Amino acid sequence: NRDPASDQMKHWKEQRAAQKPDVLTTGGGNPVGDKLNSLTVGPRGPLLVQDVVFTDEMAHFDRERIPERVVHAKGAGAFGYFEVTHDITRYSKAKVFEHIGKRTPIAVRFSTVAGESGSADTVRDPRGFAVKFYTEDGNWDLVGNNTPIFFIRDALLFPSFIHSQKRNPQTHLKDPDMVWDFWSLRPESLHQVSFLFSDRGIPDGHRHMNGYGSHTFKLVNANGEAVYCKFHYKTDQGIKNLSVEDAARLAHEDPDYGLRDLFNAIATGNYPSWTLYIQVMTFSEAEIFPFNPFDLTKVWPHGDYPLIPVGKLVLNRNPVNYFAEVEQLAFDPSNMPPGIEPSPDKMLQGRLFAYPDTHRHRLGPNYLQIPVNCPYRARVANYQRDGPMCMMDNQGGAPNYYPNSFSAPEHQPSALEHRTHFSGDVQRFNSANDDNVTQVRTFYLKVLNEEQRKRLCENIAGHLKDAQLFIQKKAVKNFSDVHPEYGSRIQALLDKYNE
Amino acid sequence: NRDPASDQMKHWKEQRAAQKPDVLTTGGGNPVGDKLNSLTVGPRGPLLVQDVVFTDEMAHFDRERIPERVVHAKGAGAFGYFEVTHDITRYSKAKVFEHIGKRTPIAVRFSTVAGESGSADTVRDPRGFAVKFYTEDGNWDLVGNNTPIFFIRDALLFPSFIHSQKRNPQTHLKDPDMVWDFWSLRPESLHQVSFLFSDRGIPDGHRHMNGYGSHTFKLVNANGEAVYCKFHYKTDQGIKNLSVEDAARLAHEDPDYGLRDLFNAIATGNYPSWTLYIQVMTFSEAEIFPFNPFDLTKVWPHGDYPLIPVGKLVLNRNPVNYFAEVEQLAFDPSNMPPGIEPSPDKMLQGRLFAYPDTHRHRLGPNYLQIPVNCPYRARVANYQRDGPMCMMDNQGGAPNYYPNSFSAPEHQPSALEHRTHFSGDVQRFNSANDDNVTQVRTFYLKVLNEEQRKRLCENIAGHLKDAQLFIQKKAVKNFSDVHPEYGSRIQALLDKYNE
Amino acid sequence: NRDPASDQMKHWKEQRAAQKPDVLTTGGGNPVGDKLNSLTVGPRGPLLVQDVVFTDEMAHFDRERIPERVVHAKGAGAFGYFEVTHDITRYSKAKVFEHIGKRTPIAVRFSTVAGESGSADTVRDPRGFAVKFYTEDGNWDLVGNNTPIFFIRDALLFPSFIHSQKRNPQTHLKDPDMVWDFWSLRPESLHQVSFLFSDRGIPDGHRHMNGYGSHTFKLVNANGEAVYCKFHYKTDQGIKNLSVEDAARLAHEDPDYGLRDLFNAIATGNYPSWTLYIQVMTFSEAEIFPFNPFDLTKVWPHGDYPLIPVGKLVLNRNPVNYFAEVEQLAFDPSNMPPGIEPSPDKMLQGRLFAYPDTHRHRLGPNYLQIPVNCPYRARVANYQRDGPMCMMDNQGGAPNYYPNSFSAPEHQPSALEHRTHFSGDVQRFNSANDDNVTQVRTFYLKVLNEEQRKRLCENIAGHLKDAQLFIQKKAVKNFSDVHPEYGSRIQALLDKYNE
Amino acid sequence: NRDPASDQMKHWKEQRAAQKPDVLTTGGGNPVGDKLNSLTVGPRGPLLVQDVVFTDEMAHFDRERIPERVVHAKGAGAFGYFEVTHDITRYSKAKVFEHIGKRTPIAVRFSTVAGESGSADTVRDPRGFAVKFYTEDGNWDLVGNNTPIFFIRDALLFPSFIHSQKRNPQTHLKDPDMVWDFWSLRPESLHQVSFLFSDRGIPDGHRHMNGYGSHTFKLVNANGEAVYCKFHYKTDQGIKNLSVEDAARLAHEDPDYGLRDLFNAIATGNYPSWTLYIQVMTFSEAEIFPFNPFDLTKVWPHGDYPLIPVGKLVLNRNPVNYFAEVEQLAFDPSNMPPGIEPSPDKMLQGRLFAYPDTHRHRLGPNYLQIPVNCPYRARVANYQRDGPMCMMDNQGGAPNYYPNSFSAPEHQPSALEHRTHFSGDVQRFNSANDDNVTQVRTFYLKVLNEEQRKRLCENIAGHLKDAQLFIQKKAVKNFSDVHPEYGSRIQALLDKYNE
Ligand code: HEM
Ligand SMILES: [N]
Ligand SMILES: [N]
Ligand SMILES: [N]
Ligand SMILES: [N]
Repeated sequence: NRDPASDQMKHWKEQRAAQKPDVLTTGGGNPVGDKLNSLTVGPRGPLLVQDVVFTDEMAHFDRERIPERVVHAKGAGAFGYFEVTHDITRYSKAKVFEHIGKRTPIAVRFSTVAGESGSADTVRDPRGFAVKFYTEDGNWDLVGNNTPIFFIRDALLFPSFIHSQKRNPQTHLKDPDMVWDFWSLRPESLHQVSFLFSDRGIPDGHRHMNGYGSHTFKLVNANGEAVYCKFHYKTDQGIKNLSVEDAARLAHEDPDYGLRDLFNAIATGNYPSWTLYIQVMTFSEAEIFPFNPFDLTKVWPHGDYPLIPVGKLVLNRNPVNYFAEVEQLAFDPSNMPPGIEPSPDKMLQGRLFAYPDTHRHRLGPNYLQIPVNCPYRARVANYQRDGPMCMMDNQGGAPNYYPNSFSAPEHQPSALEHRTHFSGDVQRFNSANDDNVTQVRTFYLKVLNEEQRKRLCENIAGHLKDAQLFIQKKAVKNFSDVHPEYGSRIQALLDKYNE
Repeated sequence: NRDPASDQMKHWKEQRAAQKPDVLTTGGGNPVGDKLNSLTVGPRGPLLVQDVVFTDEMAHFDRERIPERVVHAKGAGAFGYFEVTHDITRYSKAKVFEHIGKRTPIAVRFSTVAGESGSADTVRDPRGFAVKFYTEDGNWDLVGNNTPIFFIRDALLFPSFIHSQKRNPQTHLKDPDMVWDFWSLRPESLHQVSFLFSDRGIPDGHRHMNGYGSHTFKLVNANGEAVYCKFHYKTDQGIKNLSVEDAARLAHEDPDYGLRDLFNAIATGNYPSWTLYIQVMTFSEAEIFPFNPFDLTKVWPHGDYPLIPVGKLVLNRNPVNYFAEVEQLAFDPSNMPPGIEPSPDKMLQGRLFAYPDTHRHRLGPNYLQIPVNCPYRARVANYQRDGPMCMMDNQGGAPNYYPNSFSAPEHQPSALEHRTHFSGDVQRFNSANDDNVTQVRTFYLKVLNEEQRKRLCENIAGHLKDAQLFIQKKAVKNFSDVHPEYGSRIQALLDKYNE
Repeated sequence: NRDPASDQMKHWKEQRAAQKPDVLTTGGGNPVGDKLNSLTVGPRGPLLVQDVVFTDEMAHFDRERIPERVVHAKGAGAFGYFEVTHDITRYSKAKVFEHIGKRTPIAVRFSTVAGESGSADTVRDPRGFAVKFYTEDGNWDLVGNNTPIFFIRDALLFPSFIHSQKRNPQTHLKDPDMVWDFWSLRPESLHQVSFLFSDRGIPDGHRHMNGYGSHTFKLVNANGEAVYCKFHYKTDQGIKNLSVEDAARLAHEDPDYGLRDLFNAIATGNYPSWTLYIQVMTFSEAEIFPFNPFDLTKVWPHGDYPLIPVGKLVLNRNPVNYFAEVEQLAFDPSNMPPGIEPSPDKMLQGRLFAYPDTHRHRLGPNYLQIPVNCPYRARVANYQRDGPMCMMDNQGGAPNYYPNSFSAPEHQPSALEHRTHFSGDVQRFNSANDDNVTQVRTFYLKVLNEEQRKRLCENIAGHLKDAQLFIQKKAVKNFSDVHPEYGSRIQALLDKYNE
Repeated sequence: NRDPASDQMKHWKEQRAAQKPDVLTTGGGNPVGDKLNSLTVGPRGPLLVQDVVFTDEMAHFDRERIPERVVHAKGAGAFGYFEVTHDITRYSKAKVFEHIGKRTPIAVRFSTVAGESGSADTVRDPRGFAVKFYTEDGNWDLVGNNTPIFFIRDALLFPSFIHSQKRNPQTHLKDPDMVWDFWSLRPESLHQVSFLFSDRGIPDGHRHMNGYGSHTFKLVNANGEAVYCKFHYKTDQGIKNLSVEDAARLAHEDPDYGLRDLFNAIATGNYPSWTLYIQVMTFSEAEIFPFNPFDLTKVWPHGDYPLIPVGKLVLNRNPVNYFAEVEQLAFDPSNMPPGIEPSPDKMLQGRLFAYPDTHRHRLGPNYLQIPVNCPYRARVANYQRDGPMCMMDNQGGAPNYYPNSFSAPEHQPSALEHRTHFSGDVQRFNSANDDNVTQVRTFYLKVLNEEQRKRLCENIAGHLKDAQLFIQKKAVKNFSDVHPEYGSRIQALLDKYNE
């Protein structure tokens, strides 16, 4: 016997023992007589249109693929539950946090970022760590990453950043010039770049990394009082990373290392868990925070904003069919129940639009009707109707316009969003110069130790060496701005590489 | 009180009784605080991206429409059952005919042909009468019309015929030149044209017309013996047509006369029914039939092939949501259970491909998963997987390749198709000159009487008069070939029209 | 002969002259031997998969349809130019107004609102009048209607309104209860409802109605100074409407009356034209305006805001292929060149999102690449790439990320939007009670005379009579609020109808 | 100065002289003022819907992806020409072979089979080698592989085979049980499996492998005489393969080795070329051939059917934009011009349907209108119209029905297909046992030498060892059926592996 993953079919057959195999049918339910030989006129004659068994099956095979995610295409999923362990109702009225011990089903998908569906798991890249909470007040999607920060602070640079990280438009090859030209021209990326090229750049699977909402969010309590927060979910199995050489080897020996590791852990009862925490910042504190508290390239120092325990995230169930339950999973940051709201973070603001938008394209207009995406713990009732692939009863014969005098769904004022006051000129404010080095300097000098600082520079140099000289110069210049020793170490390695 | 249809919302509300209205939510299940006022900065300020209630609802509104059927776009639907009244098991082993008293759920859609979704019901045009039988051996779709024949006998002319019956590619207007240039060039259309311009061209709603499979099909019994057949389902409400005047009036007074009539009939308990019969022709008789027995422009004389009773079709349930149960309804002639097979009819052969093909486009790759199209009386099990908008569990973790040693679905020999022999060259055999007038003459002289022929010619002339003279000449010539008087009577009317 | 539209093919044929017919080919360009007879084994044998001429043609026929517009599905289009006649550069720097005599090609689509693609042209309903200006600074889409106002003032009520104006979700029938329950519950609709049921409710074709931008927009001059404006394009052919009796007759006699009328006018050289004017309101006046100047249910009194001439719109070219040039036409209000910007109008704000969004669904992600939608008078250069049905060269091998050090496209600071200041809480401000009767009373008393008021009430009562009594009561109450006589006259008619 | 691929942007930059970069615009051609900062209310305020620069760009980014090819997803493309070097007009009248020296432009795509878009190039797998010839008689797509044979001989097993070669439906991992259970149950796969696991399984890039049409095709000359044939295009660069070790290293060192290799070869003027040959078998010989001449698992012995020189295939132009010219490339085996036709090969017959079918899905209904797929050397003229994303003029106002009296396109009888006679019952004839070992034995003992036989078995055992013992057993029995020593050697290796 081998690992559970390897024995998937062996186990399927066993848990069905004795049962006679089902009758093979066409999509329309018609039994098939012989699905191994085509219908022709004579043994060596032409294929007939009358062979509807062939066409029915072949037409579906021809339509199996859907567009992969534009970003985070390579991933793994699992299911489990969220359990409240601490009371934070003084900050949020969200039903999901209602009482200690309360359980809410969750769906989770882990992923890399730049690689396509056939890429390797063990490569340097941030890691997606999305969590869907099926709450009574609808779904709450906490679409986080394995890092508290990100490369940029304005959504307008996101398509460009992603493009720079992917393939050259003409050669279809990874392009270090594209990667470093963008990063060198946008130094705000220094913080996450430093994290990315540190040991945390290649987690040992998905179970040995933390998750973060990254963005500053807003929590509102029953009294209508609001505070800003940060979500953190630390791994209970400990942080563990793969060395550059081990990652390269696994890259070809098992491009699906993360998928396999997660499935086997769950299959053997070694359920991975994370502890969910929040950092809280009052509106007054946000007004005096040393940096823009809504700047995604900044963290909230733990010393000034301690982590507050909330609950546990446990994954105890593997997908039964990957395509249906994982490939089709759709997380929308805009999916927020009462008690949880967005902050002015320019990046988060852009995401409120982007995810539902790309989902309507990738999956379809009615993607929220796909089982794994349906808020099955809530009661969906509204005035939306039709659309392609309309499932269920499409809300039957219920009045389809609001307001109406026929007892159809009514809005609930208690669900009204928290009112914040805003004043200012409507314009495109430049945020390109919002302190790009201070916290980066702290990370390099205080967070990292000597051994990791060494690896960090070697990691950066090893990749940056392939960019043109003028690009290497600008990049080094930015690293020197963070700390002269930082840029100096990289330059020395670069000089050597440039042989 | 008014008609049941008019009180649709009134009844829905009364049905709700004192039950409190559901909470209005977003597609993601999040309760909505105020869905009547957008989120802005100040009462006269800009709209915020942060208003995800607006975007969620509007995005779905923006995607409500799907392509209408390329033909038969305007229609009505209802549900009910099929009941076997006689034993025809000597001809077919199909489970749907298994035993007297046997009940099978059915779905039916009635429709016109050329008009778009907003067109009128009471216009001259054939009428679609498609019946979906949800059997244990999968769905059987008998996609019939209100006529036993059709305008052409080879599928390659179908797109052109439909094009000629629709809008001019430049002006987007109905075009008499297109309609009659095609018909005058393809005389095989004389039989159905004669039927179309007779009183039968405009039935009084959908309950007062017959249904026909039109094509010759093949039935196979338990002993493997086969016979060719024709399906006929006659209205138990009696044939009833609308005069040209009444139809024209209803066209603007009630473009949805057929829809309203059917819904009210069922709503008031006046369930419409049809008696299903079959005509049987042995392979020996097919060999000596005076015409090509598989020629869609020919009927099988009842005197030689009597109608044999089989059962009854009853519609006793209105759809609850039109879009979900009717607009998304998909009938595939290729959906035939064991015991029912296609004949060599070139037209039928072509339809075997066209319907599932257009359905994958109009509805989606997984259209057979839409509730109303699912063969819910059968167990769908096969090696097909994925595709956009994949519902249910996508057959879970079952082995997805055949053959396999893991107990997955197996084909069933008993479901093998009947063996028919064919010999000949592979070529495009011309059928354009396959007797286009004989049966038309019988129809004109025997089936119709004097007053009916008079109206027939008046109806033809009234439309043909708008076509160019050279087209009128050729058209009249064809009618003259059927019978000198047929043509002369039309020419006289034409001369009058052309002043 | 007959009208030019009827002779479309005749002319095409004559245009062909002595030229011989081209060779008929498959979509792949392969010459076809016989496209009138299918490939079979023997004259009465099975159809072969090998008949790829059949499949190629049928598969395309099966995919001819695309979803119709969610609203304004029934329409007609034409092309021509816009010519500046007056200098308004003091208000707007838009290149399209650059200098007197300057011409800019335009595309226009006229339409009804509620009816589907097969509905009749001459029915009571607003009329769409969209104009696309192909300017050097990109396309400017002025998506107007034949009315200066609308039924609602917040986009959140739009989907509901449209739903109430269309078919009952269960019966698929027009529903007076839906129509009037909505209007009676939303009194802000009184203004446009009065206009709709007035004689203007049914224009005589598209050439005899005015066009309006409806919304308040913003104009910005070269000095960066801004003013608010309203766009008005009055018909030079003069206002002309159809009586209720004539409209009903044309509804069945010629449902495409509007299409035909326009095509023939242009085909005979009787090019229809409109004079473009604008009303200008300074920001100072906007703050003093007695009503919300951004309220779509309000007009700007001509006495206080005189119509200022700008130019002329001329339609002198019919479409060659309707589907390609008209059905695929896409107008996005968000398509505004420098010099023209939106106002805070809550309705306009919503439209900024809805159109490009619905277009990505109805047509496709790359719909701006469809010839008629391409901004061919400008140079499209950006960092957008790929997507389905990607035409041209997809911008070749140009750097696809911004910023970059490789000379790819750069933004132009001069195109920056005008900066306005806004202050206030972020909330859903209720606008349901923003004076719903004042201007409606002036319309009823001044704009209309006695005979018109007579018809207005007859048309209203003629439709409202079919709604339930409790709905009739609410509606009348609203009319009475406008003017006691308005309501009492309708009630008198209703009492008679409810005979 | 690096390799040409790496300097793609550097070169794009310098080829624009000192030209001012283009103005960055929206998709609608509107100039952008600042595409680096979003529009908000105040420096730290919410994002506005009014920022249509953001939405336009983000919405397109959200739709960049299209489904990857269901198979052969990972590939590289290039363009060039085909030049006739010898006269084979006595066999085929195809215009592409008209006269010595005649050049026809071609498009080519190379690929692996099982791996997704992000997979590695240097892995064991067949190699796709599709060639599109843009001839005057339309496009001719010779969709070949780097092997003259395939694993199966009936299209009904194709979806299953591909499924077995891809990922487990539950774990999403490669599955050796799936791979070998299928192959062991279907020994017809022995021939191609032997080739696949030989050194030819991992070619050194795309330039060092042969191309094959694989299937038996039919050629028809000017006199209507027909012969069967096989296409062979041998590499002029010579056969060269990568060792298992090197391929593994490259798998992670450069997942895009094939892409880069081909691009640089062409960029440096080292244009790769292939010599096209054909084998000819008369209809008489096909009747006596010891195997089914249309059996895809069989080759035609060169000794009895020598290679006949035809012309040269040369690739001398790289794609400018990969997505537009390569990812969107569509090859349809059914695209055959007069002079070239299919044979009864059950696999080929199935492919006649599948490719256009999947293309309508993957790309869109009008995928033949995408530039790279358009038969631009031909004149497309037919009665096909509309469909989503309809480009050009949709054939303008030309009559859209056939036949017609208005001079629209007409079929050309000279393009009629060659007539073959067939006699037989319409049945599903078994081909599972059509000699699965004979040619495999000659390959093993005669085609390979001792050294490569050693490698063959090691490669097989190295993969087979991970499957369950019962599967290994069955697979070994099949190899033993080929030759006792074939199975013996593999079994010895398996024993060593299974400890
Ligand atoms: C918040 C309110 C509104 C929303 C959300 C909205 C939404 C829509 C949508 C989704 C379409 C279909 C577009 C297509 O498929 O091409 C449409 C069409 C149209 N709308 Fe609106 N609309 C609104 C208000 C109005 C108003 C006030 C006007 C006029 C000033 C207007 C004029 C039109 C016209 C003329 C068309 C048809 C354009 C064409 O001919 O292609 N709409 N609208
Ligand atoms: N992302
Ligand atoms: N049809
Ligand atoms: N609209
Ligand atoms: N393939």
